Amino acid sequence: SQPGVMYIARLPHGFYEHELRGYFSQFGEITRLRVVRNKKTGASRHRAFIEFADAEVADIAARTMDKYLLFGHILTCKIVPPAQVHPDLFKGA
Amino acid sequence: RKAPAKFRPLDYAERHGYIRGIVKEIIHDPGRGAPLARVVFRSPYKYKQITETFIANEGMYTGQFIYAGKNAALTVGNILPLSSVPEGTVVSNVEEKPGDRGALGRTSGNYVTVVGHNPDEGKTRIKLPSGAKKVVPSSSRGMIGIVAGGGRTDKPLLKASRAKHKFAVKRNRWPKTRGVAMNPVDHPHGG
Amino acid sequence: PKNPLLEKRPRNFGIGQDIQPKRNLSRMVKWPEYIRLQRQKKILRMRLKVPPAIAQFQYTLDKNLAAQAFKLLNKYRPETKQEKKERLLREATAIKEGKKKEDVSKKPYTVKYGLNHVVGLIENKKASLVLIANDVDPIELVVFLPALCRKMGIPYAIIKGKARLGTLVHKKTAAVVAITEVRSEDKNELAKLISAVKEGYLEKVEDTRKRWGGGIMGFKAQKREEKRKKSLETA
Amino acid sequence: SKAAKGAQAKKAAQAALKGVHSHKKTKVRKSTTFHRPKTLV
Amino acid sequence: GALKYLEELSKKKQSDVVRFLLRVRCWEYRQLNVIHRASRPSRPDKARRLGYKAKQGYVIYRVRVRR
RNA sequence: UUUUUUUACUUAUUCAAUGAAGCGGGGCUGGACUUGCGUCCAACUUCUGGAGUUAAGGUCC
Repeated sequence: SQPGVMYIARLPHGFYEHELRGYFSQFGEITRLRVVRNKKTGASRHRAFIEFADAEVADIAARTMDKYLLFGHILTCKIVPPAQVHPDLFKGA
Repeated sequence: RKAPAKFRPLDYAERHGYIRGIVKEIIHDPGRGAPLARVVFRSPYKYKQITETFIANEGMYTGQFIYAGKNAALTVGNILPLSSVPEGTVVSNVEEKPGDRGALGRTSGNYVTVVGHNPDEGKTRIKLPSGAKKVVPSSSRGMIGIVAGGGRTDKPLLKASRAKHKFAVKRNRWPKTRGVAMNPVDHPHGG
Repeated sequence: PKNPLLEKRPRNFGIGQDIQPKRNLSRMVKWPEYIRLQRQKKILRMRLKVPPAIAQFQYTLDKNLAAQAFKLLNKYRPETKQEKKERLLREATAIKEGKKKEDVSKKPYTVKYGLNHVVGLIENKKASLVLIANDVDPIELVVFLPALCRKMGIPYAIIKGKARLGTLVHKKTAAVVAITEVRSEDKNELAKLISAVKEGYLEKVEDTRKRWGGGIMGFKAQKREEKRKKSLETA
Repeated sequence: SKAAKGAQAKKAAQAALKGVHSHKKTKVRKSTTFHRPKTLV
Repeated sequence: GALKYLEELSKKKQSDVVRFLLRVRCWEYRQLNVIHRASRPSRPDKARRLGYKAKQGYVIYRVRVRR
């Protein structure tokens, strides 16, 4: 029904678009995904937004991977409200 | 005496369907006024046959098939739970609780009358040979009919020897000396 | 082509027809008394109400954080018997050549263990991280220790396996282990592990550790209660 | 279905937080009788 | 050490934690034999102050008597 | 917050049975009522003093 948007930060180096899609496709269907990157160098800014088809699946994944210690990084996984999700958040995804 | 007169243990076959047994012998039990019937059933879990010992109802005979279980027919010698019998049916060897293998109405000529049912809370009102009214669980089993050997006490014993032969195999106290025939040290009625 | 002399002889396993086949009767096995006792002990501990100081031990580190803690603590295992013999031989040669044993031996960094020793370190506020086994019998040996760590401001975590801590400390069983200080190349890893414990265990169990445990019903009791409440709702 | 999607999410969370060894092997016992095992003498 | 804490906790026999532990241990010891061997003392501070040591040659036997 | 009443539960305790054998909740099939699909209730052997036990068989290797 209602789609879910999860903001994930503290991304370790190597944990990028394909890795994120493959990992969270185990939790549920991913409709959109975008990793924030610098246009001058192409390097990742260690944050990303994942837009799941199902809000309960997004919520379960966020509580699962919140504060996860991965390669020296304690991952941040939060669910953004539909009121505070930006209309142009997934341009270029 | 060889074996006690008890029903089969309440198992899956008696709880959900019926099991057939064959009456092989009707024998005299020393000390008991009622004859006993040896009935052979099949074991549902193994090849070996199981022999039981019931109190023989009047009309039962050697070579007769009896049926024990929930779905058994309303016929003399058949063992049914009291929930499966209509009101006014007389039964014998009635269990006070399901699985005690028979406690009520066991002597010769005696029976228990099924007075009524309470299906909402699962009970059965019965009338005992003493005239008392009792409430028992409806899954307690009973053999349809009257215990054989009735009218035993109608005949006078007529002889001290016959009373002695009655009680010597029964281990009751015989002869009986009166209390007033005793000394004051022996009985409160003594003297 | 199959042999026409082959025949099928199906068995009807209804009531009063054939001998019943050999089934799995494992639910109804007459168990030995020690097995029955341990199973009913676990069941009774679930059925009764557990006070919070005991029920807090049901909340434990997850697989990833436990693996990271063990990955750090496996570098600081205590000195073995052969290693101690070699070190004592080197120190004996140093004394023979006329040098102090501190001139040949370096200050050691190991995982601290032993319940009295760890409690003393926590009271002296020297411990940086405390790991407490979840299965200590008697439970009174560790039932005060989370509260002691909270009073002294020590990061603690409940972890699965006193045998697992014993593998760290070369023992069969350790009730509690502590990290006081590590080497400079592992200071960052220790700080990251401490922050990971603080953010992923303690903040999550902050509210659940104050609740009562147990009080769960058996399967048939739950089904009877469900039938009762649907009967009451229908009526 | 929504129940299937939720079950998939719960299974993924369980695998992430506890591992994949979720099942145990249990002996089938044809009898209700337990015997003392035969050990070396 | 921890045994001071165990002493002060064992003084509080009417508290919830000690009361629950006493209840479950009473059930377990009632299901066990009248005389049986304890693998370890269930009150280590009490056993230690009465003289028990974790050395080969010290054993603990649990017993119940009718009162 | 405590004290009475009655009024349910089960985990202490108590009784009984069994070779601790089929308990409880679902699924499949049929029958009923219902609502227009939830309950409850049934699966299996009754002319005969025979016999019933070492899985037949199907399907992947």
